[PDB]
Parts: sequence; structure tokens; C-alpha cells
Amino acid sequence: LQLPWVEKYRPQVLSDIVGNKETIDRLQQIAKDGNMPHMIISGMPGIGKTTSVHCLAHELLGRSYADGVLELNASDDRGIDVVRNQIKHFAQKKLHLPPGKHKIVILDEADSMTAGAQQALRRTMELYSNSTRFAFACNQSNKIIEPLQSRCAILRYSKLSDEDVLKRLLQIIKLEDVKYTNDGLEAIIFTAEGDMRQAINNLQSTVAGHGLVNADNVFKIVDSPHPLIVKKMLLASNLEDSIQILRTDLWKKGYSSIDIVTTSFRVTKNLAQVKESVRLEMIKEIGLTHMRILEGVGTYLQLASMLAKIHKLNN
Amino acid sequence: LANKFSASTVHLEHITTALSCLTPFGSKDDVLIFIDADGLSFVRENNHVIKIQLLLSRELFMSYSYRNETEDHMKLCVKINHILDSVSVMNRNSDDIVECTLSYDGHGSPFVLIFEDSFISERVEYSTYLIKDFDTNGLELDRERISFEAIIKGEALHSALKDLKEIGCKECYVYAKTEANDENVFALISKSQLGFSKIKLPSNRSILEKLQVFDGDSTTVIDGFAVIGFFDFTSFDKIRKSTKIASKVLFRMDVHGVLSVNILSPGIVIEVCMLEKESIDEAAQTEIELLME
Amino acid sequence: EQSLAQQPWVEKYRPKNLDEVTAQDHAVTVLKKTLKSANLPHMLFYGPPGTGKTSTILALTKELYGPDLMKSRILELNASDERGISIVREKVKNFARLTVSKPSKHDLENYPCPPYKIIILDEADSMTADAQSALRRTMETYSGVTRFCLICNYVTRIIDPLASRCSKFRFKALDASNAIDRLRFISEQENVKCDDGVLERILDISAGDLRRGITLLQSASKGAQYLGDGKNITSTQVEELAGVVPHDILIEIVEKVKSGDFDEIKKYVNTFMKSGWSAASVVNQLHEYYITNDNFDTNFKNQISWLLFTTDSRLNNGTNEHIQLLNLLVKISQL
Amino acid sequence: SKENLPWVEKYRPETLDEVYGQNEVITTVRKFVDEGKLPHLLFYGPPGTGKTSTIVALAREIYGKNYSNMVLELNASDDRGIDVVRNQIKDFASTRQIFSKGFKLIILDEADAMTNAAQNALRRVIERYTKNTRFCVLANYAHKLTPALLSRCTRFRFQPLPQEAIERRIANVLVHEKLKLSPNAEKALIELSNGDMRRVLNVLQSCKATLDNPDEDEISDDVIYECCGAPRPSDLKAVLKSILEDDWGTAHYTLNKVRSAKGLALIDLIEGIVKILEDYELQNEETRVHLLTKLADIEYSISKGGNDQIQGSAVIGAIKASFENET
Ligand SMILES: Nc1ncnc2c1ncn2[C@@H]1O[C@H](COP(=O)(O)OP(=O)(O)OP(O)(O)=S)[C@@H](O)[C@H]1O
Ligand SMILES: Nc1ncnc2c1ncn2[C@@H]1O[C@H](COP(=O)(O)OP(=O)(O)OP(O)(O)=S)[C@@H](O)[C@H]1O
Ligand SMILES: Nc1ncnc2c1ncn2[C@@H]1O[C@H](COP(=O)(O)OP(=O)(O)OP(O)(O)=S)[C@@H](O)[C@H]1O
Ligand SMILES: [Mg+2]
Ligand SMILES: [Mg+2]
Ligand SMILES: [Mg+2]
Repeated sequence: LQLPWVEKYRPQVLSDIVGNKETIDRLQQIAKDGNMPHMIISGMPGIGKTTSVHCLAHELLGRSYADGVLELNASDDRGIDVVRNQIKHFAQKKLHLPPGKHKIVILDEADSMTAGAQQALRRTMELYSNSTRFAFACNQSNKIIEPLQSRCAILRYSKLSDEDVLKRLLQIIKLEDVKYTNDGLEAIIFTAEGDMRQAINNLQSTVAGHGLVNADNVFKIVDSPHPLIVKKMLLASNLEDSIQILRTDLWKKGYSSIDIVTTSFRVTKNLAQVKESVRLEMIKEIGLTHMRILEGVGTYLQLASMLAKIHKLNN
Repeated sequence: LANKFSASTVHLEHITTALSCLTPFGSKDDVLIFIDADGLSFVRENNHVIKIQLLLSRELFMSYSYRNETEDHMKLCVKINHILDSVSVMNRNSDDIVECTLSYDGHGSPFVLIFEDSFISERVEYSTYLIKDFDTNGLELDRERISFEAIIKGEALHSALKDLKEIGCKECYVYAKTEANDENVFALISKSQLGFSKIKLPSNRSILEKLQVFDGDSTTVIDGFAVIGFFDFTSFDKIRKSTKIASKVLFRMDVHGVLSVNILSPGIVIEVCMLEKESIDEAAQTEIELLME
Repeated sequence: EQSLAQQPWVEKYRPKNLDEVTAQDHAVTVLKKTLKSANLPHMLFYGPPGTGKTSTILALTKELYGPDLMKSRILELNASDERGISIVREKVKNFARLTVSKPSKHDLENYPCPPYKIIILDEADSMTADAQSALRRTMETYSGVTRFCLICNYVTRIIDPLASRCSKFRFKALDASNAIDRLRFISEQENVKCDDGVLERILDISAGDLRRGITLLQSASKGAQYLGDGKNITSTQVEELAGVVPHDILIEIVEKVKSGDFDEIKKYVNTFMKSGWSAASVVNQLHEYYITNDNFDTNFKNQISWLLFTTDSRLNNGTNEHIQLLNLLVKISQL
Repeated sequence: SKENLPWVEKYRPETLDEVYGQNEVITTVRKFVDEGKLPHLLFYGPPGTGKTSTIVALAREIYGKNYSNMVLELNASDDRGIDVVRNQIKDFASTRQIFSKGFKLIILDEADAMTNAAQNALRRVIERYTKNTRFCVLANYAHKLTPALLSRCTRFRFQPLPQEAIERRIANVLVHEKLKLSPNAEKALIELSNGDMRRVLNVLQSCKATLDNPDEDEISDDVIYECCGAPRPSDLKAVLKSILEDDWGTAHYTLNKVRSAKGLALIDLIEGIVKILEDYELQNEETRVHLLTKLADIEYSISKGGNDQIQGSAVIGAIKASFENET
């Protein structure tokens, strides 16, 4: 069959990863040099952490990749016994590698690892660092215990810029010979919200549905991120405007009340314009409405009353 | 009897053996019972990837009556745990039980099992359940596209399975190759904590009765071509208990990635069908080639 | 005769068949014709206390199957049973998947015997959200052999997917207009002699709950029988039994509120709480007195309505009666 | 067999052509299957919009009538803990097709009920076995899905059912049955449906029951209101007019009479009055604030029980006080 473009066009070399130019350049330097230290790679979903670690391991180990890499993720058994036996035996293995090259243990989604396993990892890292190096990949670097962080170089991946997403989208379009327009690519990038995976999925969906990637065609399938709609609803200077946004853009589109209130809390946490007193009062009202929704009264009237209270506070 | 199906026997070994063979498929799940003039079959499936069917023919029962006319067969579903617990409690005095009778009166009635002793009879009725939409016939060997066939002695295969289990085997690879001068190579290659290990079956007509590679069409024999099947040991090991009583085992692998094991112990016959993994990693392929060459 | 007199009147006169259910014809008609259509959907009965939900479902189950078949075709679970997520995923699912039992010749001759079972989840509003979520596809998948009946007082406690799955039946409140015939029949059966309008008063006091009305009638009948004077029961006796505050006490409270003196109101309330009156009844009586009075203006009535609503809502949360009553009276005196 | 089924199940769409209202999603998924490039799918929407029906119909179209042999369906009624993901889903996704019938399909219905650990374990299972397997996740509440899972799925939103699709399905049902529906009854049914087909079908079945002779009796709006026990628009209009114009005694009497005529519940009256007032043109916005806050408080209080008469009087007083601002 035909693979989805998200997996079909997964970068296979470090030079095809867009964004985080400084970090990717440093990874390329490490690959060409060899002296890879223990590292932690943190960042939001779909920005290239897994791809970056895999590409770096491949470039470092060459043909020895099969015998020199041990990959484990949240879908595998990773308990304390695994650390005691499998990882320990891999780190004990004597493998002849070119100078400056070490075995690599990739621990994808390391944040989910249990406390006992993480504590056990300390001793193996202490003992087998001369021949083995650890690459953790996670979304929250703080979920790795401090004794493990103390041994690793930290690398934080930032959200991808519109320029990098556009460049990769153009490369994919050229490879696939896809017909498009500037407004269509703008809409895809705007709906991706910095997630390259979502951008590729939306591009593929639009192409399959209609082929030509225009703004109207993109917005027929893809929806604008509802956090922005919630921000617009909260920032409306008129009660009727907020109510109209809540009705037309969220309620009648099938968005659940619980999702609306959770997104409202998340957005209100990041409103830079408002004062602290107003912000905390809005948070209180959102929390009370959330309590009411959890009890079973998830009605449009409750959300309208929440908006009315927020507007009252703004005055 | 007035029941639509009624079969009575004096050999309690067959029933307990069948339950023992069905146990590895899960102590708490469903079992399908098929009833027809030919006999009575127990069927179990796991994870839409493995299936076992154990048949009890008419000859095994001293009495067998199938009076249904509208339908040539009857299908029902029961819970394995219920039967297991009931038999375990009832079979405590195995020396005294003299007769065992199974009965069924069609859809809407329970599956009745009676243990008849010299003066005491114990009757149990198992409630039946709707049969899942999944079709047992879905997982079957394509008889027209056999990649290879082999006949093996039960004892040797059972010993090999025991060895694989005792080393904590995680992945299994069935390797089958044929050459001239009646040279045959059937082997099981295991990936485990020990690394890669091999168990080779001798090329003698005492344990490996025959081996043939058909080039994926069941007809043309090809020499020098190796057929490799990659399986998860979790599913492969489920035939160990069936091999324990097995007298002969017939392996048949098709091109669609289906392996069928027919176990022969008048007698109890078993058929286990399993699917293989999608593909073999480069490291595993290299290690297998190095082990076999 | 002693054995028949071993049951309280509410259990004694629980409807036996669907014909005995009163004032709920809008749903009873559908349920009754289901006996011939054999097209019973999943049901969600919801309504206030003592309106006839449990009785209706029990009568339906009796009518559909009969005394013998019912035992094999009904699974009943209520708040007295453990109903965690594991229970929903194992026991309820296993029953829903069970093969439909074969009816006997007598059952087929005497009852329709539809080819499906029934799972009754009484007091469904007590189940957790996750446990409720575990029911969705179980109800959808096995609808060919199983039908579910959920019963509750607070429909908002049922998650939206389950409410969408179930056909909804609202049970109306039973008042003096729609439930008087049943109470009159019960009184006639027990030879209760009451003055004209007594049953009306009982039904108005009960406020939609026929169970409470029947219990009140039984208590009044017991009092009259113990007295043994042969005289008719009076509305005053019914009000005394129901815990209604006498009109003179309410008049005194109203006069104190009108006076406006905080200390006098506090003293009177302290003495009034001695008698153990339930604050809910007092608040209801005060609402009736003030809202219907023509001596007060519109702004006063709006303010007092909101005050009464706030006090009643606070009381519903199991708050402390003396404090709430005193606060309400002080607020009213300040209007 | 199908005749004994409840209408919500008897009229479940079998093919994608029977799914109405979701034209964009159906179009896109049909073209994807036509080209055989199905990606990992997320179906997000409110109850009774066609998500489960659509996914089952798509599976039927892909695998014909033998879809039950190569589709792994799991829902909230099944345990789906991290162990289940690690063993059962992993083994199904990592094994060959029954007869090399392209890729396999795993349906995770009501996936918002899955634990965070299981969802985290699902990420690499989805990613690694994409060549051989495709995942479908159905949900009503997106906030229960981890960001990593959301990033991996192509998202499709099922909107509340438009009026036209509901009318078409109602016509189909009326033809299938021997039933006659009046235009006013159809309008009332659409209004009360709120975009959920299940409610439409359940109310239609109850209405058919209500008819003495369904072969010739036609369903009117009165039958719909009787079956649902809901207030009529005239009742709501009269109550609101009395509240906004009549004095307190008259308004109280009007509310009591309207409720007692057909045993109407206060919550439905409040909801209808709120619908009516949402379209009101108010020159003072503070009136809207008071109305919304007070009525939401009354609804929340009613949700817990309480005194019905006090709640009704509270509704009257709240509306009056709020509209004193417009003065
Ligand atoms: N910087 C990038 N450049 C090119 N493609 C990218 C990039 N980031 C993500 N993608 C694309 O999206 C797919 C997934 O990328 P990943 O490396 O798995 O993202 P991720 O940050 O590891 O997501 P998580 O943390 O596992 S949820 C890749 O196969 C690429 O096709
Ligand atoms: N519609 C009714 N018709 C006749 N008697 C009724 C009716 N409703 C209640 N009763 C009487 O009150 C008793 C209790 O009725 P139930 O059916 O238990 O009410 P209920 O709605 O189930 O109460 P809840 O919701 O559990 S507090 C019955 O045994 C009858 O004696
Ligand atoms: N688009 C639709 N077209 C026709 N009938 C529908 C449609 N959506 C729902 N229905 C009807 O309502 C019933 C339920 O449809 P479902 O597909 O199960 O809705 P749903 O969106 O999956 O509900 P949830 O999210 O699991 S509560 C179907 O059997 C149909 O009879
Ligand atoms: Mg990753
Ligand atoms: Mg009850
Ligand atoms: Mg669904």
C-alpha cells in the first residue's frame, strides 16, 4: 500500500530536520566528532526529538547500529527487572567500535519510567559510562529524577517557526507534486500550531479530499485551533460578542462544555494583557463553573453565566 | 435420551486431557463447543492471532446420539473457568467415577455434564453465552499455498519446547531447508536473554519423518531455499501441553504467514493455527544466517 | 387476616399490574403496548420521590414474563449493591451476553415472553461516571437479547451518552388532582373515615410524594383506631401528624419579623427551636404566606423570593437549621 | 430479528451512504479508502452524531462482509490498561493480516476513558506499526486525550446533525414504518433533538406507540409533547408574558396553572424561557448578566432537588428584578 506522509517523509538524516538550528547543528557536530555524552532531549510533541535521536544514533554507529543501539519506549517492559537484566547486560557487552564511538541506549518517553527503575539506572550509568551512553527523550525534563539529570547534557527543543514548517511542507509538496496556493499553505501552517506532524497530516487530508491546497479547502476539513477561539471569546469587550462566539464557534460546532472550560482555564493562565486581580477572579469563576459541570450540569446556560460573571469582573 | 445431543463415555482421561490442552489459552475466557454427528469439538482463540481446535470423535464415546434435524450442527459458548472449577471439585475422587455424560438441548438450554458413580451422580449445568462475531474459520491454512511441510516425533518437539521455555525464549524462528541426497534441516532459533540459540532436529527418519519445501504452491519441490517463520514465543509455546500427549506432529506453513500444527496423540486430535510477525529485523536475519551458516 | 396485615400500607398497596399505576399514563401506555409490539427500548425513568418508577418497572417485568420465567430473565441492581467499574465490566456484561433462556410451555401459553432479558439499574444516579461510561457499548452491542432500564431522581447525574442511548420517561409529581382516586380507594379499602377534604389536605402536604401521603393516612388511621371514638379524622390531626407548624405560631413569627427587633427575634427563634420543628417546613410555610400576600409590594416579593431560595438551597446542603432560620428571619425583617 | 430491535439500533447505518450530516468527513474518508491511503484517524464529536456507525461502515467497506476477522475493536466496556496495550493490542498490531488483505484496523471507541499510562504506551505502537496497522480513536471529550496521541491522529469533527439530514432520515424511517408525521410534529422533533439522532429515533418510536391505530393515525405536535411531557411553545410564551407584565399574584397563579395542566417540570420551563430570552433585544446589558447568573444558580439548585415552589417563585423574582434594569 501507500504509507501516510507522516511516516513516508520521516527525515532519515540530520540535515533534513527543520527548526532548532542551533541544537541540530550541535547534534551534527557530535555525530561527526563522536564524543557523545549522556543527554536529555525535551520538547513539545511533533518537533523532531525521536527523529533527531534516531538519526544521530544512525550517523554515529554506521553499520554497527544493529549491535550498538538498545531502544526502549513506553510500549515495552521497562521495570526495575529490565534495568537489572537487559540494560545491564547490554551495557556490559564488549563491542569493538571506532575510536570515539560508544554504545547508545535510547530511552524514548523516559518520563513515564517508574521511580525504582530510575533509581536503579544511577548505578549502571556510574559503572558503564566508559562504553555506554544514554539518550533520554521526554516532553517534561523535570519528570526525570535529579540524580539522573545531574549526569546528562540538557537540550530543550522549541516550537517550530512558520518558516521551517513552510520549508518542509514545500519540500514534501515538490516530492509529491501537489498543487497548492499561498493561502492554503498559510492555513495549514496556522492550523498546525507549530506541530509538524499535524501539518503533514492536514496537508495529506486536504490533498486526498480535493488535491488542490487552498484556504477554503483546508478549512473545510481542518478547524482553527479552539484555544484561539476561546481566547477571542474571553477577550471580547461586549457580553453579547462573547456569547455569540460561544454559541456560533464552539457550542454549535460540537465542542463539549468540559473541553471549553478546561481550555478557558488554560488560556486565562497565559493572558498577558489582564491585571492579576482580574485574572485570579476569572480563574475562580472558571473553577466554579468547572465544578458545576463535573457534577452533571454541563449546559450552555452555565457557560453563558460564566461569561457574564467574567464580563462583570472586567468592569 | 430425549435431549437433542447426548454422549456418554467411561474414559474420564479424554475430558481432563482436553481441558489440560485448552488451559494454556487462558484460565478465564470463553470456549466454543461445536456438536455434530461426526463428533464434538472445543475451540478457543487468543488475540485474533492464535486458535486451537480439539476434536472428540464418536468412537471415543460408548454412546453418542445427535438427534437434531433442522441443523446439521450446534454451536454454543461456555466459560472455561466454570468447567475447570466444577471438574476440579468433582474429579477429586477420580478413582470412583465410572461414567461421564454430556448433554445439550439446543439454543436457550444449558450445557449439562453428569458424573455418574456407583451410587452417587453429580449433575452440573453450565450457562451458555452469545458467540462473538469473530469467526473461528477466519484463521486457517491456505491449503493451496503451503510454503513447507514437516512431520516430527512428539517427544522431540516437546523436549525442544521445554528447552525454549526454560531459557525464557522471547522470539522464535522456524527454519526449514532441503537439499539433495535426502538432506533436511529443520531448526528452532530462539532470541532470549541468553542471546541467540538454536535447537536442530536430526536428519533421520526417526524424529524428523519427512520435510518438504513447496515454493509456496504445495506442488513444486525446491532445493537450497530456506523458509523462515518468525513468531512470538507467547503464542508458539501454547502448543507445549498438546505436544506433551502428542504422538506425531505435522507442521504446515503457508505463504500468507500462517503456521498450522496438527497433533495426533480413535483418539484425541488437535489443530493449532497461528500467525507470524510482519517482518524480521536485520539483526535477527543476520544472526539466523550466521547460526545456520 | 393477620398475615395480610403484616405490611405497611405503602408496600401493601404497591401496584401489582400496570393498570394500577396512576397519573403516569403517558409512559404506561407505551410500556403496555410494548407487550404486543415486543419492541422494548432501553429506558431511563426519572422523577421525584414516590412517583411510581420502581413499581412501574416491577409491574412491567411481572407482566412480560411471569412469576417463574422472571427469575431467569431479570437482573436487578440498586444502591445497596456494589456497582464499581469492575462490576459493570464483568457481572453486568456477562448477564447482558447470556443466552435467552427457553420458556416453558406454560409460560408461552400464559405470557408473551419476549426474546430478551432485562437489566434494571435502580438508583442509577449513584453510579460513578466511569462506571456509567462502561455501560455504553454493552447496551448498544447486546440490544438484541438485553434491554436496560435505568431509574433515577436526578437526571443530570446520568452521563449524556447514556441519556442519549435510553428513551426517557419523566414521572410526574402526584398531587391532589391526579392521585386522589388511588388514595380514596386505599382509604375505602381500610375503612378510614375522614372528613371531606382530608385526602386533599394529605396530598397537598405530601407535595408530589404519594408514598408520604399513604404513610400519613396510615398514621391518622392508627390514631383514630386507638382513640376508638368512631369519629371522622380531621385536617388538624393530619397537619399535626405531618409536622406542619400551627397557623398561630407562624402568625407570631410574622409579627416578630414585622417588629424588626433583633433581640426579640433571636429570643423567639431560640424558644421556637425547642419544639423541634423542621426548618424546611417552616421555610415552605413562610414562602406560602409571603408570596401570596397582597399587602406587600413587588420589590419586597422579589427580594424575599431570592432570600427564601438561598435559605432553602443552604438547607438542602444539610446545613444547621437554627442558624439558617435566624439568618432568614433577620434578613426578612430588614426588607 | 431486526424487527424486535429498538429503533436506535434497528436503523443503524450499514454503508457509508446511509450516514447523513457529515458530508465533508464521509467524502474525505471515502476518497482515502478509494486510494487506500488511510491514515490514523480521530473522530471527535458529541453523542449520537454517527462516529461509531461511520467507523464500522468504513471497516465494512474496506474489508467487505468479513471485517470482523481483521478488525480489533475495543471500548470502555473492556479493560484497556497498560498491560492490555502492551500485550493484546501490541500482538494484534505486530502480526500479519489473515490473507495479506492490506493493513489491519484497530478501533479504540470511547478512548477518552483510557488511562494516561495506556495512552502513553500507545504512542510507539501507533508509530512503529503504521505500515501494517491503522488506528481509529473516537471521543466526545478531547481534554482526556494526551497531546502526544492527538498529534498522531488526523482529526475529523462530527458536527451536531443539521436539520436537513434529520429530515431525510425521518422520511426514511416513516417510509420504512407505516407512519405519518405532520410538519409541525417534525419541527418539534427537530427542535428537541438538539442534533442527536438517537433522541429523534427514540421519540419517534414512543410516538408510534402512543398512536391508537398507527396504520392510519398521524403524529401531531400534541402527540410529541405528550410523549415527551414537554411544555408547548404557547405555554412558555404565556408564562413569560405573565412574568413580564402581570403582578406577582397573577404570575404565581399562571405558573401554577400552566404546570398543573400537564404536570410540567420547572427545569424544562426554565430552559424554554432561556431560549426565548436569548433572542430578546435588551437595551441594558446588566439585565442579561442578572438573568444569566440567577437562572444558572436556579438550574444548579434544581439539579440537587430542593423545594419546587420556592424555585418557581425564585425564577419569577429573578426575571422581574433583572428586567427592572431596562426601566
Ligand atoms: N523538525 C522536523 N523536521 C521534519 N519533520 C518533522 C520534524 N518534526 C517532526 N517531523 C515530522 O513528524 C514526524 C514525527 O516526528 P517526531 O520526531 O517523532 O516528533 P517528536 O517530537 O518525537 O514527537 P513526540 O515527543 O514522540 S509526541 C517525523 O517523521 C517527521 O516526518
Ligand atoms: N403512580 C403510583 N401509583 C400508585 N402508587 C404509587 C405510585 N407512586 C408511588 N406509589 C405508592 O408509593 C409507593 C412507592 O412507590 P415507588 O414506585 O417506589 O416510587 P419511586 O418513584 O420508585 O420512589 P423513589 O424514586 O425510589 S424515592 C408504592 O408502593 C405505592 O404504594
Ligand atoms: N449521521 C447519522 N446518520 C444516520 N443515523 C445516525 C447518525 N448518527 C447517529 N445515528 C443514529 O443514532 C444511532 C447511534 O449512532 P452512533 O454512530 O452510535 O453515534 P455516536 O456519535 O457514536 O454516539 P456516542 O459519541 O458513542 S454517545 C445510529 O444507529 C443511528 O441509527
Ligand atoms: Mg517521540
Ligand atoms: Mg424507587
Ligand atoms: Mg459511539
